[PDB]
Amino acid sequence: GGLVIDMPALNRIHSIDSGTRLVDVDAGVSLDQLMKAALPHGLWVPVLPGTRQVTVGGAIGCDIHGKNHHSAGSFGNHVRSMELLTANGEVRHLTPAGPDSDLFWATVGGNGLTGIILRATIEMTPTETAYFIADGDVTGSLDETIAFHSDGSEANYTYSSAWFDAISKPPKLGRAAISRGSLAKLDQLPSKLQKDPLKFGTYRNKVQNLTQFYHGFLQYQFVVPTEAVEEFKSIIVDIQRSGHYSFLNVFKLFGPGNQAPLSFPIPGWNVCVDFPIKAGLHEFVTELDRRVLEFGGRLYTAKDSRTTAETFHAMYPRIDEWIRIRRSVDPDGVFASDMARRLQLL
Repeated sequence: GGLVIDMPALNRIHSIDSGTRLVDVDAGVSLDQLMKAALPHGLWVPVLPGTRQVTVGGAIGCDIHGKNHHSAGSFGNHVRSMELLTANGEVRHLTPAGPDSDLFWATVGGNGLTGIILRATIEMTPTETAYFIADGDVTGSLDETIAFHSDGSEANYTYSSAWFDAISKPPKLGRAAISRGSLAKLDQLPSKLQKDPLKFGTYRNKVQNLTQFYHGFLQYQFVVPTEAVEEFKSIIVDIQRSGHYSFLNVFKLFGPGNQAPLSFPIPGWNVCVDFPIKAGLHEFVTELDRRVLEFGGRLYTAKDSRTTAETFHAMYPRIDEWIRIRRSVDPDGVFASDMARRLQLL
């Protein structure tokens, strides 16, 4: 396995300044660790994780996104600088708009194939409390769910997501339980909670914390461009027809994207389904991949893919630009993984 080092002590938080919302941090720092440390400073990690073990270096590498993408974008959006260890042993200082910005944005896209992220400066989101104030809504059909996200009311909530019915036959199909909200201001909390503001179906202005608001299978996530709404509906309908019933289904409308060539999010309709591993599933997924790509969509790529190199290269129009950068920074493919070879990133 060649070079294998484990550095659990590379998790130092160097500085937290609430006046700049800036945090100077080791790449080994977990986002969970970061928020516990940044909370008393009135700072909030700009894109929430999905694991208490995911690191800053990993969050930049995967360019993670959450329920607030339409307002905050992706995690790469908030990186002000980082130190990259490259194949030649050099430690590069990368900024999103200075020279080396090409390497910067190739780093945000890539999963460490551009080198090892060692340290980073991240701009935090200022907050008065650790609570959300939210509105709950329910729709009766897929068409209603679409219309609900098309009134331009997304500008009134920094966070937004929906759970839709993917099992029911139309017109029930696509009916959703929608949850939208924002960070609570101090004056919006009940007095019971104002003492320690930064402590770790249908409704209006409900105050809830992080674990109340944000809360054998095949994870499948895709995004279809906003204008292709009829094509998006078609995919949802055909999924329901296929017989592959998913219980947990997340719906979301992405905002604009990064300058990162391999950044997943594009503006449009984001759907996360958990397919029970039935017979003929892999055939349907293949038949689901071509449909998504056909309309100009994109798939999410984890280790659980099950995604060909042709599909991957087709998803990302700037992939050749990225590959050129990877080669210039790692010609012998020292950081190259098995995943990189299969997707043909060398």
